Amino acid sequence: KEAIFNKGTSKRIWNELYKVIDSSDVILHVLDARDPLGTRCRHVEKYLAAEAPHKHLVFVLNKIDLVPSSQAAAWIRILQKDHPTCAMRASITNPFGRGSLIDLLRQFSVLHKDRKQISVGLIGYPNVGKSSIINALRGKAVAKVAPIPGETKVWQYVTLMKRIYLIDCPGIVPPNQHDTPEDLLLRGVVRVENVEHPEQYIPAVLRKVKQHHMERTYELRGWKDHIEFLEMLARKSGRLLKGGEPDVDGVAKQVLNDFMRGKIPWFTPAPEP
Amino acid sequence: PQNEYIERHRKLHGRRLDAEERARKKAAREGHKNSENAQNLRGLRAKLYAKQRHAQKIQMRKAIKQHEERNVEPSDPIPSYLLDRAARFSVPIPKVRGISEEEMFKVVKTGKKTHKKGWKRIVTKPTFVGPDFTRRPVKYERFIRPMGLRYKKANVTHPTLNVTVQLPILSVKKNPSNPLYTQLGVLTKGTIIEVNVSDLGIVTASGKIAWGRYAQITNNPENDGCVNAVLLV
Amino acid sequence: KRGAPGGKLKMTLGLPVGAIMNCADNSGARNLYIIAVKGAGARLNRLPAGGVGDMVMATVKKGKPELRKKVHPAVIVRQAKPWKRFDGVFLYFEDNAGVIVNPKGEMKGSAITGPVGKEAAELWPRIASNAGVVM
Amino acid sequence: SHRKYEAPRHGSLAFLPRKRAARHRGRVKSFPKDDPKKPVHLTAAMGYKAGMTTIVRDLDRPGAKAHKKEVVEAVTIIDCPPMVVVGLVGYIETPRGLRSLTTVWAEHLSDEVKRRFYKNWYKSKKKAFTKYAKKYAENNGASITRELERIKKYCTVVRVLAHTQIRKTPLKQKKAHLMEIQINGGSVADKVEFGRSLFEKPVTIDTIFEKDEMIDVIAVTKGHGFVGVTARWGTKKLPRKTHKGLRKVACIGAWHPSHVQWTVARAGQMGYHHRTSVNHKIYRIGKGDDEANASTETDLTKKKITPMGGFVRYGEVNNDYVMIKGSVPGVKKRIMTLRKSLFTHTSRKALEKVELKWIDTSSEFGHGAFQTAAEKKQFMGTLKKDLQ
Amino acid sequence: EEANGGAGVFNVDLRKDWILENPEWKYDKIPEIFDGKNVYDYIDPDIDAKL
Amino acid sequence: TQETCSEKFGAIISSFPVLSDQHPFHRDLMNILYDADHFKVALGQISTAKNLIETISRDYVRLLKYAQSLYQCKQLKRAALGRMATLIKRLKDPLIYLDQVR
Amino acid sequence: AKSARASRIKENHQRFKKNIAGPVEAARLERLSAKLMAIAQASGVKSGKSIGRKDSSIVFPM
RNA sequence: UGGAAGUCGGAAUCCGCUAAGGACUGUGUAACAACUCACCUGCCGAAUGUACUAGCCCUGAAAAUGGAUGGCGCUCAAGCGU
RNA sequence: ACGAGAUUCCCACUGUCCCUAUCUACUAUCUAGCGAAACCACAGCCAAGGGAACGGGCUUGGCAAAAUCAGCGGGGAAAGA
RNA sequence: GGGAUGGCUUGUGGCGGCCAAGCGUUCAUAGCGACGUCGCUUUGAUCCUUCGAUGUCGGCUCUUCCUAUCAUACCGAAGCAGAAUUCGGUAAGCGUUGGAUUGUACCCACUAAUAGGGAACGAGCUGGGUUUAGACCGUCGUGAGACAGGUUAGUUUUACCCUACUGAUGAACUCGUCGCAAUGGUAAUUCAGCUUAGUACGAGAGGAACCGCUGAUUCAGAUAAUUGGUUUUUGCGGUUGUCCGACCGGGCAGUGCCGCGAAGCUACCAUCUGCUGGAUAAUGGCUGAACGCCUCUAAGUCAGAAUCCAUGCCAG
Ligand SMILES: Nc1nc2c(ncn2[C@@H]2O[C@H](COP(=O)(O)OP(=O)(O)OP(=O)(O)O)[C@@H](O)[C@H]2O)c(=O)[nH]1
Ligand SMILES: [Mg+2]
Ligand SMILES: [Mg+2]
Repeated sequence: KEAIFNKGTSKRIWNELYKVIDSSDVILHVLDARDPLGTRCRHVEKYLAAEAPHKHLVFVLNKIDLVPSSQAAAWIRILQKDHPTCAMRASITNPFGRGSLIDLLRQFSVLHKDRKQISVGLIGYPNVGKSSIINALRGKAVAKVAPIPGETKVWQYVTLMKRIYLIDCPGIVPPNQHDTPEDLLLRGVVRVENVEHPEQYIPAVLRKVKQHHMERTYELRGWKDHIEFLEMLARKSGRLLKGGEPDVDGVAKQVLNDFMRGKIPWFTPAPEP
Repeated sequence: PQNEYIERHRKLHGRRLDAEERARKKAAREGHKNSENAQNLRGLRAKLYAKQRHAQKIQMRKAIKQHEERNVEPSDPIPSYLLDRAARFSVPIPKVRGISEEEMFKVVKTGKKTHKKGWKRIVTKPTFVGPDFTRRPVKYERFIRPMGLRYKKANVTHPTLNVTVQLPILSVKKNPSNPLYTQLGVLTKGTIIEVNVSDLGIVTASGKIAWGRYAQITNNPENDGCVNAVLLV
Repeated sequence: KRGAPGGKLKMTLGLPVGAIMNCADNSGARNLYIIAVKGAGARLNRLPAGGVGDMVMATVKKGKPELRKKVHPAVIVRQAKPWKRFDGVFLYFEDNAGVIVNPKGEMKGSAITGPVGKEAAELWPRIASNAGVVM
Repeated sequence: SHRKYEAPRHGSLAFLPRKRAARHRGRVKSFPKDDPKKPVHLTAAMGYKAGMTTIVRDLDRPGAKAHKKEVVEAVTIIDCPPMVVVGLVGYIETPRGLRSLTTVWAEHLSDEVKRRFYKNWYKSKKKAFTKYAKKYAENNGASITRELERIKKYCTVVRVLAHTQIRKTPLKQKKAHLMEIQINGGSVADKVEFGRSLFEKPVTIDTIFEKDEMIDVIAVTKGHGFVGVTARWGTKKLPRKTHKGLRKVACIGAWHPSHVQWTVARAGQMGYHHRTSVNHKIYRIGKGDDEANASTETDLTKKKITPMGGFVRYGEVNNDYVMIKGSVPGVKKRIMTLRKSLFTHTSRKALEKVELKWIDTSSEFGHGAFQTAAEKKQFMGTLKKDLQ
Repeated sequence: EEANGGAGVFNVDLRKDWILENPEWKYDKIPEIFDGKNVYDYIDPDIDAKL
Repeated sequence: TQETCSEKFGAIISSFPVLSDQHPFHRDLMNILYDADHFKVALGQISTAKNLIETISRDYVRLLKYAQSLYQCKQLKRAALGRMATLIKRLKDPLIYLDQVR
Repeated sequence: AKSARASRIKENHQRFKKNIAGPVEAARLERLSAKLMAIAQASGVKSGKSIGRKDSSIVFPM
């Protein structure tokens, strides 16, 4: 197994995580709306429930513009059965849920008014939108944001108010014996250029995404499998190597980057009650 | 092969023709071999051999004493209900070694220039940070109490019951070296701590459960990796 | 046995670690990237290398997806580097090619395309039985 | 701290110093030990390295891969004109070692061996051994008899003085090569009588060595001049644009003592070293009188060992020659010392019998594919100059 | 081979089971090269009539 | 020290047969020869000692990160090794039992 | 692997030298000695029978 | 206890004949058997055994260029005590 | 869109490397002529001891033979250090 | 202007209570205490508890040393049947690799094995700690600016001196030829296959070893018959532009470019070669006292490791 799939489990990253947890009063656990139970860190939830029960855990479901609204509301219901949750679209220009999140942090500040200030630390997987949420709450691009994972490598304080501080954290991946490299890559842990043999994960993308969405997005139809789909896309887009050979690897990398960056619409449906 | 096959081979064929004689000769040379090992082994092997032979000699002479005597208390008389029983309200360790402020705190240098700023002090001894503790923001924390040096329980022993229970710590009452060390909650030798004594079944004269009691640290946690305490009963 | 062919005379090793050679059999693979050579000694900075008849550890870079996740034992049957035999003959093939086998030497495939080397055919009896041309 | 990745030494400490040899002719450091119940025999000889060629050998090596098959092997040709014995040296045993006691020379010495005692033979009066030749005449060789009886009475090691017949070689050198060859076997009186009977007589290579025997070759290697560490010791080249040179050793020292050690590779002389290589099999002792001495019992072409156009930078071999399997230290035109093996051999290869089937006589001045001029003329046909 | 040295020492005689017209031709050295040509190329049973 | 202890404990655990994966004849034959409760308790105590050794080593390495002198480092190392030796000494009976089983 | 300077390897080599290569070297040496013998054969003071004197130091000069 | 006879285990460990012999010190058997030890007697022939104390000597922990009672060298000392 | 801005990857490509080899010119080399500078307490082989964990001079040993040439970077020396 | 702990250390925890050989102690009968022991620190689970860089390490080339031995050699013990081993002993002679990962030390494979350190860490080169001057973001400050920090780009540049080392000459003894060997160095290493033998051993599955034979890994020393490489052989031929009016024969494009190319040099990219006596350590013994048994040791003595010393080998 490649070390690129072992990325996100480093001792430095988890020392950063526990530093943010020890410094923070309110833990904003950021979830991806396309996979909320997939991006949920029950490892950190167990640690917070066992060792530091005084800290308040709040779910923030980001990227709700990539999922249908009814599915997003169902996910909010499922998560609000457990913890106080908010809906969020982390954009500097056009945010959603920013006022509700500000009001929730104001309530927690009213609870901890005896202390001089409170610290709110943001945790979650890579590329869920932690730094983007910080930027949306601040109103200014104060944290570096990029669609590739692992831009935030250290912890950073950003003052939202004179009594509220915001802490950014590097993206963490809890270790699990049931997690696969395909699941990690589809959740967005890894970078697509560094992984080997990219086209093995294309059938997983074709399973998670409806066929008509692929046909509308890439303006191609009639493929019988992922290999023929990548070959047709390569011949259409001109991704040809020396000797007229299609660049299936580069086309698969393009499709994977589109899938994690949300140019291809997909979501996980909520469980039925 | 299956089952006791070497024993069956010894039954059906025996052993080597010199086996008993060589065993007897080796047992006879054992004394010379032991003396040669005692006079010619060197280093850690020699030290371990000498300690092990000392243990064997002690066990052997105890065996001789027992076989020789196979065929054979307080000063003042007290009744059976007063046996095993024992003003100045002194603690078990009334005086310890004082700790200087370099031995307590080291200087954490911060900045980016060649000349750093050294206002941050890190506590080197173990501490009890208290209940519901959240670390101060980094721009305002002076006294760093690291996570790996935080202790929440202590091995507290009852002087009368002669049993040791692992009890939670409630607060640090007095660190004898400095009141600042008490305020920081530093666990050193001779420090009075408050422990939860709910597991010892201590009760008052009417039935109220006593769940807080003073104990004193009797070890060096920074050298031993554990907090050991004696109840002040 | 660690898969080191015994009785092989010294020949020029033309395929080091990192070489991609053709797959001469019908097992579904079409190329083999060499990651190790069986029987390679210890030397500072020296890459392990293999010749015709040498057993190597390879991975498949093009072929059936089932063979792409495992490390296969291979036997090199053709090399492009010229080498000398005991009769003074210097020879080479037009391409570097090998076949996928089990550690005991039996092939995964059922037929071999193109000729095989004399050294490979002599050292591995299944290659001789599954070869059509021996050179 | 310690070296992180273990690696052996570059080069051997057993061949230090890497300096030029003290003299051109190879020195026999050790002779085979003497068994007095053996017959008397000579243990060394000299020749001149002509070059190399190719053979095909019908191999009979049971248990080998090429058993009952044909193998192509490289061989080295040494021209061996007959050697003349002109002296007898006696050695005694002392607590300080072997000591030369007396030396008896022959009555008549050739100008070849006389040239060795002069640096300017052309300006000399050639007076060497002139007064010594008169002691064979005065008092019926009484002094010669006294020295021979002294060797018979007091000595334990007897060596003959033998010189090469260099006029029979294509070399432009007229100055011969002289060496002491130990007589092994017999008693001391037998050795003295053996030398006395061998004075002024030519000794051929076939009476000292015999086919399918492994011998030792003693010589001085090819000189290379002042050579840096990379080719002198096989050290790793430093990366491209390394400051102050990349064909160097980066650290000649990082540790105490405050010195450069004798074990550190340094630039200097490479080649021209005295080397004794052992276990070389004699494949054929060919005769100069034979006009088909490079013809086997399978190849019936009547041809000599000389290639077409001769050996490159040597000439033609017209005397008795030795064919040696493999390569030997030295260059062409160089004096070669062939010595008996010091111990009884422990390999079946020394007990093998060599059966040659073909010897390459093609030109080494190019890509020659004919073995004689007649074959080339038969292949080409008639040319313009033949009609002209 | 076990009476005469063992495996790897005994030298087998490959001309012992040859069937020839005359038995003493068994251990003859068959020529192959003569004046830069191949004898086995010129071997022909009708060579007398051809000459 | 903890790597040596963990390697030997894992060699003990991973080589002994696991009854939950055996054929019912083999499992019940091992139950007839051996009290299966005793077998599982012995191997579980081996695994528990292995994990306790790992936890003790992790805690003492974390303390050695903050130790400030060679004397304190030496005392911490001796403390960790003594706790490991105490854990191994508390396994006197299962080790003899498992060797007889082997 | 057994070393070149190993006692059992030395004993094996000695037995080989005594039993196998020895007769071959003896026969070759006898033939060569015969061939060289072929080429070789093909008052006391005034006669040299009494070996007289030829025509720092070990002791202190005194 | 399937079997357990002193010798797989648990608990007791007595009496008689005694010169003396354990409800047994080990080997051994499936269990027995058999051998052996503790103990006693016969032969012998005069001094021993145990535990400590004080001397000298060995071990009682050592790394990393080649080296140090100052060096040679010293053994009824050229070492140690007077 | 644009960029001598920072980063990752793919194809091609090759002495970057396996693992080095060879050739050319100009040096370096030698000669005729011409001809400085930096630096310099005195000098330059090591080992052990020289309480101020310093030794090239001291002590105790190893030892030790004129005059030189080409390289060399361990030590000394050498960084407008 | 002033500066830049050390005959330390190693394999076995702390606290508290019992027990006890002993040390002390008889006008006081207390107190220490070896060897031990007892309490605190999951039915082979869990994988839903990774807990703070102020202190900096890496890497290339190369040499040597230590043993605290991973492998190879020998030996002792273990249900060690065989095979594979495990524990321990003597031993540093000989080896101990190739890679991936910087969102920042562990994995994978080959192999006999991938042992641990020192000579730095009490002015060689090159990546981080790491930090002159430019610039941006984050925190703090009214501010200049500072930092909990994060990012980018960024000037030290000997050798000809002495010594050491590597090589090369050399006066004096007339010149030269052939030698001896004090001393210094020293070299080989590991694996596989055939036979033994599908044999010993084994219920079966499986499955050795000595003698003998043949190769290969790493290392070392040479060599160029052959095969590749190299081309100022400017050797021959082809070809672009220009010039000598054209052809021929040539110049220039610093070797115009291309093809082949002897010779020379070269490459595990080619080929050849690498050798034997004595004394030992751990152990296994013989005879035999100490000590009327006994004992490999005391006197005497046999064997035995890749160890030690020499020969072979290089210098002289
Ligand atoms: N459509 C959509 N995209 C979003 C939203 N929030 C974030 N993104 C995208 O997700 C990417 C992740 O942004 P980050 O701020 O770096 O999130 P992160 O989890 O902190 O990423 P790391 O730096 O790896 O830790 C960004 O590049 C955005 O383009 C959202 O609300 N809607
Ligand atoms: Mg991101
Ligand atoms: Mg981020």
